[PDB]
Amino acid sequence: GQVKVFRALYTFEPRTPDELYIEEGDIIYITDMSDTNWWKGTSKGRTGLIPSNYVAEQAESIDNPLHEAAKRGNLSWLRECLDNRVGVNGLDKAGSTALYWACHGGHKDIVEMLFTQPNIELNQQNKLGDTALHAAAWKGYADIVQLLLAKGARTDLRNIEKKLAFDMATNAACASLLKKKQ
Repeated sequence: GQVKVFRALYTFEPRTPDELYIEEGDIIYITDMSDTNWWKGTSKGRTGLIPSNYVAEQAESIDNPLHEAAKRGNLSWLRECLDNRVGVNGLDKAGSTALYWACHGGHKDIVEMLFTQPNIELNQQNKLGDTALHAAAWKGYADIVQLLLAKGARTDLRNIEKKLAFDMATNAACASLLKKKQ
């Protein structure tokens, strides 16, 4: 089963010892949804049981928690998402990955962190045909471009306007990193 993420809107006090305690605003990671009434989840490092009904009514489904953490420069939450086995290669409504957003925003920590994850897809293209590397070049982040290249990002992929990551760069250091040696 795939992990689903929520935010607690209200507080839940456990009635048994196997039940999970959750405060308003806390983030909940649901790992097992097989039972009708009782879900298994993690919240603030602890693992317990939580009624599907509390989740449906007093909590809030977050569709792309990893993407969201990346966009906002939230290293901690991203780290928490990854520790709770949220998929690194999940695509948002625009076809972008968490890596795409972290590069798009120039967050070196978040980028380097996603790099330590198994199976991280560097070359995913979104609906507009952009890779993470297109975005880092466009936005002029030379260090992110370097890091993408070092990790082996593809430089041959073309977006919907037929433009390479190179054709996106206007910053001189990015342009230089992405042109072919002679």
